[PDB]
Amino acid sequence: HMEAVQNRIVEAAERVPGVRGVIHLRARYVGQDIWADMIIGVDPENTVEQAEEICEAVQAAVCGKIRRIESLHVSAEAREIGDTTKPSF
Amino acid sequence: HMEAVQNRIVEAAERVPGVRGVIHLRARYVGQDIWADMIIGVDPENTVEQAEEICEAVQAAVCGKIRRIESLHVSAEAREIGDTTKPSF
Ligand SMILES: [Zn+2]
Ligand SMILES: [Zn+2]
Repeated sequence: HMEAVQNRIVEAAERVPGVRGVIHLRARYVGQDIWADMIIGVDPENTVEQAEEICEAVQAAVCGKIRRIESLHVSAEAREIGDTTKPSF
Repeated sequence: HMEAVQNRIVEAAERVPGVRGVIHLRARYVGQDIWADMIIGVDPENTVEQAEEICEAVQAAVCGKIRRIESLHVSAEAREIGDTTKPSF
């Protein structure tokens, strides 16, 4: 159920290089399949293009490890090292 | 109601420099107040820090013109000029 699944999504995303934590995550079942949207933190100095490449890696990683996800939208926001101005999981 | 409001949110955001269209927008009433989350397109060559500054400008612009919004979360994804690989409003 959703709490365990969300934990596994977060652990998988945080293993991808360039990820500075997960800031936002929403997920729901549609039938037996999971639809999720997440926002990861990344280095503010990355270009937006580089951040997209990180989000694509997260998408492959998370989808690759969690069978039951049918759709996973990943995008990014700026996160400086150690900053406490944004939420995290 | 939500369709007119969403139109006005989109028009306001698209007047802010650095915005390459609105890609995603979700909004709901909580009581008489509006809570919204949006994703704007920006130049892939922007840094993530520059994209955040654009999102902050959108937030001031939209909130400044639409009284009834209590919370508006804005973040960004890469959008190349004329590209058709992402949705838009
Ligand atoms: Zn998107
Ligand atoms: Zn955020």
